Amino acid sequence: MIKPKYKWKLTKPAEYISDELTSKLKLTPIVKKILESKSIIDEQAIESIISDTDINHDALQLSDMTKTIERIKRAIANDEKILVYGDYDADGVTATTILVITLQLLGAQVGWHIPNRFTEGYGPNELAFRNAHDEGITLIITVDNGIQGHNEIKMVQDLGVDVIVTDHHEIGSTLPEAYAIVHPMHPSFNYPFQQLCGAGVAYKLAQALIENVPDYFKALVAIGTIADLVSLTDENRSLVKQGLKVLNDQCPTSVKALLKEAGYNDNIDEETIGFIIGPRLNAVGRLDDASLACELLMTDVEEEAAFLAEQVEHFNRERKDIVATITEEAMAMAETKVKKGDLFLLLAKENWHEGVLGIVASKIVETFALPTLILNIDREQNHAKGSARSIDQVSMFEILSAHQELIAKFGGHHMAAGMTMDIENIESLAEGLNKWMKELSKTTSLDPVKQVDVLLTENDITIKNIRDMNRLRPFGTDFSRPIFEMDDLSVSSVKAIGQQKNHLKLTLGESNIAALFWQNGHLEPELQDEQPINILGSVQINEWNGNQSPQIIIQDIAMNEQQILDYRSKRKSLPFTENDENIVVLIHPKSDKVNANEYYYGEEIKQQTDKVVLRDLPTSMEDLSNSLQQLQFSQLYIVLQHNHSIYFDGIPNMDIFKKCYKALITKQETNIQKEGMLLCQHLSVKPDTLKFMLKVFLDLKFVTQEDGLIRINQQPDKRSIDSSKVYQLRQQRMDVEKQLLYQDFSEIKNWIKSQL
Ligand SMILES: [Mg+2]
Repeated sequence: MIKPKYKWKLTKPAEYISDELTSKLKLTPIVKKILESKSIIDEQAIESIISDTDINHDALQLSDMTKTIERIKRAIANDEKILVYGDYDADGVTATTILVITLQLLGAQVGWHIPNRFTEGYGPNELAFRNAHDEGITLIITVDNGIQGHNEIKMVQDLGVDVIVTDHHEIGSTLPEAYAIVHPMHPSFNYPFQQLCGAGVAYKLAQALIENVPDYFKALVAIGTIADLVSLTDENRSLVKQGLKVLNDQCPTSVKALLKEAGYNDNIDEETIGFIIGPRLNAVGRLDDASLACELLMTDVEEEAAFLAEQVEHFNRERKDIVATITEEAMAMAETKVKKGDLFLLLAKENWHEGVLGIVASKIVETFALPTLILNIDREQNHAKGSARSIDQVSMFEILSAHQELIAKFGGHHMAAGMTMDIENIESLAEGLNKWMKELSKTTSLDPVKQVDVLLTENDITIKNIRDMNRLRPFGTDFSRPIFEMDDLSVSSVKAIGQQKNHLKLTLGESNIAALFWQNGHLEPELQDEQPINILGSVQINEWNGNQSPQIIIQDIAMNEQQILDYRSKRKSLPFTENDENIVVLIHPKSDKVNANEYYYGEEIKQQTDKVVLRDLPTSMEDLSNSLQQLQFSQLYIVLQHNHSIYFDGIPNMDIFKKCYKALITKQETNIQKEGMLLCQHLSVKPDTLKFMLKVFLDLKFVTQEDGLIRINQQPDKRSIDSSKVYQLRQQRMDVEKQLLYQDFSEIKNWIKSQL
């Protein structure tokens, strides 16, 4: 049986869209299912998402905005020399182009410099700032950098060179000493949308310096806003619909040349900006510097754009190869560590190119679902510089700050970070992170999760229904791309495609829906036999010879078969060791939790629960329901260890309880050792059941006891009619014995198939 890699959380929309609006707004079932799983139901929201009125807030409401506008205007008037300081991100290259063109249109002596990731690193560098002063630069406008360059800015500011900081990266407790700081998230000011990218901040500064901005600027903001992965809500959303509009209607010279090098000519949307255009502009600044990418974006002559688009695409080539090699070596090292049981993948080797290390780390976290540090051992500089990527259950900042004594310089956040340390401290640091992770392994679950937006049926996979979903685009952060679940799907056709037969081609269901699972062509032999499979994935339209067809890109795959096995008398024959980790053991309080697998009923196990063993008899059917209603398994093992039974002993009727109280009221104080047998006689009950009755009377505090001597509390609180917690426990215990221990497995299966 194929095992799911993730653990699937399907959103069950509590609210649904009116069947009137569904019709008033021509909402096909797929767009309707997506909207509802984002809970966007009211007419405003739906219109907001489908509408195109642009989102535009006075850029004058930005931090130090007017203060800045005039500082730039004056420099152009006094023939001052300008320098735009930028970054090698696609946001920084797109932001530089916008500002340089804006200043060129204002007739300014503008020049630009992008720091080298290796020779200079990110942000202001003393040498460059001094060099600019030496070149007569009087004003430096930074883009996607500066908010954390206090020292460098002050030095040059004291040299007489004003610095205007424009950034969107998290601000610190201290703001650098500079003429002006334009930041959407600045303490002293409040701007409607605070999730703008560097290009977005530049667009607003431009819209303020020049009233009407060239349309190229909108496309450039779109490229950077989708690459910096900023929130795709409010403003960012409109600029992308506009910038995606521009790239199709009036495609720029610079960008055209690029996609001609990739060989891409189909309609352009956010994924093109994500997977195709974005990653090419970064390649240059990850191997060589990105001035080329800026020069490509700045050029509108087909001849040079084409010559320059060649030099970029060459770098995209090499990044694929350099990443491919580093990963081959690192995937080999990671397999050993995880096989030895590491929980933090700290991989450190030599000749590892640093410009691609963050990339290599993302492939490692996706393949292993573990937080990873990827380091290059530079023995020519006795430093280990590298990158880190995280999982949600772990903050990369915290765990490094707790181990910061072994680290020389480390900066980043919860999901990612950059570090420089000593080659001799790596082996010491790995154990520390592993210790921190193996302690969190208790308080926290580390198994990968996937959020499922919609449960789609074969009757929704229509070309019309799938393109109408191209109406909710653009998709991205804060408006994530939908993930669909499809169950009870037959594996009609199965094939292994690719030179190395690594991709899997499949036909699904009775309607034979084409599906592809990349890098999983090794599962063909298992899916050859006709078998029903549940699937998670995205829906798109593949077009061949003018014929459009629905296609599903699978992300995860599970076998629909749910197996329930009777070991109700074969406990010692379980096919696994109690300490197997992959197996979850559902137990009840009477036993002490010895292993982490042992989780009590009702308690929320969050470890992947593909193989679940019901070791102890549930205290209640609903407690099992709770511990079952959270179950995603392929094989359930029902052992149900119990030491005694109550099925035949029975619960005394309520007429007998009063006939016990009768004896108690007659003497007030009684000793059960001498009076119990006579007591049990007139009650026509047994010794064990008398304890139960006295134990409910003591629970209801109707009586008190001391060394066998039972005493009456006279008038007690009228808590209930013998409806005590102890009385209830018995009711539930007899309930579980009748349905689970002393019933037929067939009907037990027909109940476990009722819950889940
Ligand atoms: Mg940025």
